[PDB]
Amino acid sequence: SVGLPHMTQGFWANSMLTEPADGRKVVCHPTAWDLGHGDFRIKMCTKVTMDNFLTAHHEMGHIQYDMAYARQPFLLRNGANEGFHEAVGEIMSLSAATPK
Amino acid sequence: CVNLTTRTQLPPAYTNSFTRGVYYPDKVFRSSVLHSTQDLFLPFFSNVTWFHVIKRFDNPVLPFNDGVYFASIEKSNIIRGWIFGTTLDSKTQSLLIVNNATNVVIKVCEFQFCNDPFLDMESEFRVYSSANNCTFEYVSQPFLNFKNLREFVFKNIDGYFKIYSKHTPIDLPQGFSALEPLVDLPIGINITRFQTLLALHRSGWTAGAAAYYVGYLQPRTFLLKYNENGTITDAVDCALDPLS
Amino acid sequence: ETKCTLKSFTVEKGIYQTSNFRVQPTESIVRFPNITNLCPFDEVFNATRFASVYAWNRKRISNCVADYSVLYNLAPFFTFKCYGVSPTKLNDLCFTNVYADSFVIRGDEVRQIAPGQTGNIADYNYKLPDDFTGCVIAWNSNKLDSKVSGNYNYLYRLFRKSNLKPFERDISTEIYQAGNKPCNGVAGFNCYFPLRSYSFRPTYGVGHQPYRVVVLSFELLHAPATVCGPKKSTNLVKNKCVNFNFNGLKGTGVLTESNKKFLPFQQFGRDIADTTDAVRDPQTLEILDITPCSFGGVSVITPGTNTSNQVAVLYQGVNCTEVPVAIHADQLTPTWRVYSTGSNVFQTRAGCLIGAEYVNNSYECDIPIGAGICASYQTQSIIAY
Amino acid sequence: GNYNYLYRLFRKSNLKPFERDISTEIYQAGNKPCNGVAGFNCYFPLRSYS
Ligand SMILES: *[C@@H]1O[C@H](CO)[C@@H](O[C@@H]2O[C@H](CO)[C@@H](O)[C@H](O)[C@H]2NC(C)=O)[C@H](O)[C@H]1NC(C)=O
Ligand SMILES: *[C@@H]1O[C@H](CO)[C@@H](O)[C@H](O)[C@H]1NC(C)=O
Ligand SMILES: *[C@@H]1O[C@H](CO)[C@@H](O)[C@H](O)[C@H]1NC(C)=O
Ligand SMILES: *[C@@H]1O[C@H](CO)[C@@H](O)[C@H](O)[C@H]1NC(C)=O
Ligand SMILES: *[C@@H]1O[C@H](CO)[C@@H](O)[C@H](O)[C@H]1NC(C)=O
Ligand SMILES: *[C@@H]1O[C@H](CO)[C@@H](O)[C@H](O)[C@H]1NC(C)=O
Ligand SMILES: *[C@@H]1O[C@H](CO)[C@@H](O)[C@H](O)[C@H]1NC(C)=O
Ligand SMILES: *[C@@H]1O[C@H](CO)[C@@H](O)[C@H](O)[C@H]1NC(C)=O
Ligand SMILES: *[C@@H]1O[C@H](CO)[C@@H](O)[C@H](O)[C@H]1NC(C)=O
Ligand SMILES: [Zn+2]
Repeated sequence: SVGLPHMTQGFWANSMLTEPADGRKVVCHPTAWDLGHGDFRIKMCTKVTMDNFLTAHHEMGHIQYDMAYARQPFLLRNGANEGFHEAVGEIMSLSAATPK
Repeated sequence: CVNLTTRTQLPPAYTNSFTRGVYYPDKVFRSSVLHSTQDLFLPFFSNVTWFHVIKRFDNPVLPFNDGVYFASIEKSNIIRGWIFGTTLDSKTQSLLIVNNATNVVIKVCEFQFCNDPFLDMESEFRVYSSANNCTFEYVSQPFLNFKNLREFVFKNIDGYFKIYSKHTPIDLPQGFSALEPLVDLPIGINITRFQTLLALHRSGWTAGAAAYYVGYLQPRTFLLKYNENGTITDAVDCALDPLS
Repeated sequence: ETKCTLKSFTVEKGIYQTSNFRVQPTESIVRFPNITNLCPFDEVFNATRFASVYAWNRKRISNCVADYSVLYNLAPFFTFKCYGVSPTKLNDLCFTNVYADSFVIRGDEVRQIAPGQTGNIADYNYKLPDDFTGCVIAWNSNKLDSKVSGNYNYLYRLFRKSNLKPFERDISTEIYQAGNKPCNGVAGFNCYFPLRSYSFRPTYGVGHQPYRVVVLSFELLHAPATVCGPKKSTNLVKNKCVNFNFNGLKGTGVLTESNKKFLPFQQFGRDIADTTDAVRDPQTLEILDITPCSFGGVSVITPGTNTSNQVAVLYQGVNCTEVPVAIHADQLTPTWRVYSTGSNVFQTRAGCLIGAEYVNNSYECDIPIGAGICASYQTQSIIAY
Repeated sequence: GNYNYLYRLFRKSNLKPFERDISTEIYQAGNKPCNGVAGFNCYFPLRSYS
């Protein structure tokens, strides 16, 4: 709704959004993996709480940031400084948390 | 390819074509009418070159012209096919018509023709070493005490190669007969010379008697007669004598 | 009409030739022979093993009938980019031959197959001319040409000394030297192989999924063209004055069963005046006779306009059963249909006479109709005798 | 590149002399209606010189 591209179809297929039932174990840590070759995934357990809502938005900011530099020769696909990565997800979380 | 130096050469003979070589100019039906046409015909009472093979052996590279009338009195099909082209080698593009045991095959390519191409039931051929680059191929039903008279007319105009044909159970006989159209090919190539193809049988070799005749077409005016069933039954050559 | 023909407001006693009569056909027949010469398609499209982009597969297509109407049953592909002609029902052209090239590329290099484009494929693998006529069709093959461990079969060129000429293909495996020292045939420093792999995996995005690309190029040479396209046909109607087209023979008239026995190779037929009067249907091999639709002349029999305004009409050389009946417009007479059933239709060897009563008496001739028949104004009415 | 110039490519019939058509409707290529959205068998009639 702000002017960002829509997510890929495979993003919703390769991403874990709910805790597995049985047979698999997850380290229980929210991560946003950039697998490579245009592959992006979110690994986290999502619960019914605004804490999980804020964490999901924070990881979604990282997801938007990571795909935003997919057009670089594998050496510029980072940030200019180490602070840009965690700054992107903070503003989105703050804006969505406003009472309006 | 193989070379057999056993030829018995004698000069080609000359004989008379009386009224042979009339074909249907087009595909229009006309009934009980007299129609005047101007086209490439073999003039009446003309000189035609005569070759015979029995050991008689001769396969000259005769020159092509506005068109060719080909005749063969034969039995058991010693003569099989033809080659058309300009240089008869791999430098230029040549057309080849072969009469298989069961199908006629037409191919235009850059063949490498030997000095003596011929066939030798026998299923061996000595014509070309390889086909370089082919742009047309066609296959269909075969074209073919002396008993068999085969008459052919070959024309090459506006990129189309036309073959008219007639077969008769029988030098050249008296009478009239019109050659119905047989084949039209959009080859779109240039032809300047041609050379016949015989099939030998090794038993050295023994070959049966056969004769073939070559004549050349020229532009002329004819008056043709169509009977009730659209058949050409008679013709008049307007430039032969005062009476015509 | 008589007044306009005579350029006067008064007419004297007599018979005058005014205009003509026609039939004005309806509907069209477009019969063409059976469409039985299958294009070599379904083998370069529905194939099972394509080739590399640097070794793209080439096929030559000739002496067939193009069938550009089955591609709508193909994948949901969005790439049908056509240059030189428009793809909107414009496949009726005839070409001497068609060259079809096929290869497989990545999802992001589909735009590189176009004239005036630079990149890796366009400069080292596949170069297209500026005057390229034809078009490119690319469809996704994610579910068939991808491997979980990686499809390392397809390859491409990465390093070349110079660009590629249009319609050029090189399969040399020479080592590309970037430095200033001889390679000696070993891959050491400043020397790398020019060929690399794609390693397709199904988990990749749309930009890395394999895409199968086929390029059609049309040639128009001085040799006769033999690749044309589907020739459609209507159904034929007989005993009705219609327009018709038979293998390019155009005309108008009535088609009927014919007793003529054509020779097997003959297509048309002509009469002694050299006009087409018979035809052969290309699909079903029988003979149809052709007859022109009815036509003739019209003469107006009138007494003086000083006497009356009644007239009679003679249709010349016309049987009275083919007299105009009309619906709205099938007759070149300017729609002055005269009553037929109740207006004393009479038949003479000169034609059909309408508007006059035939009597059994005999008088001296007043207005000559012909063949011993005259007309007069007596009693008051117009009579023929 | 100037894209301000457009011209028509797809039309049902040839145009009569001295007629001006400014119809922006999506040309019906396929039998199924385009419903006012371009795509497969649905192309914008006007394209640019560029
Ligand atoms: C053109 O195709 C039609 C297809 O129907 C052919 O018509 C059929 O011909 C067969 C003979 O093989 C008959 O048994 C059928 O009854 C015919 N059906 C119809 C509807 O006509 C027709 O013969 C073909 N023409 C040519 C020249 O091949
Ligand atoms: C054999 O070769 C000679 C010359 O090498 C040539 O004149 C001749 O035509 C060839 N063929 C036969 C059958 O002699
Ligand atoms: C045919 O050729 C012969 C030579 O054998 C010649 O004498 C004659 O004049 C030519 N023409 C005719 C009509 O015989
Ligand atoms: C037709 O020609 C081929 C070679 O082109 C040959 O193998 C085949 O035997 C021939 N057909 C017959 C019936 O002999
Ligand atoms: C094969 O011959 C045709 C006709 O001459 C020609 O157009 C074509 O370019 C030739 N093929 C090659 C590869 O040169
Ligand atoms: C055949 O005719 C064409 C057309 O003029 C010409 O280009 C070609 O050179 C001719 N063939 C030869 C062998 O010269
Ligand atoms: C012509 O056709 C008729 C059939 O009407 C047939 O009787 C006759 O034999 C055919 N040939 C000739 C020469 O009349
Ligand atoms: C490929 O197969 C499909 C299967 O339905 C068919 O519809 C399509 O026409 C085929 N492709 C070609 C080029 O014939
Ligand atoms: C006119 O048509 C009728 C009806 O078929 C027919 O009986 C008659 O012979 C034809 N000719 C004349 C002069 O009446
Ligand atoms: Zn974060």
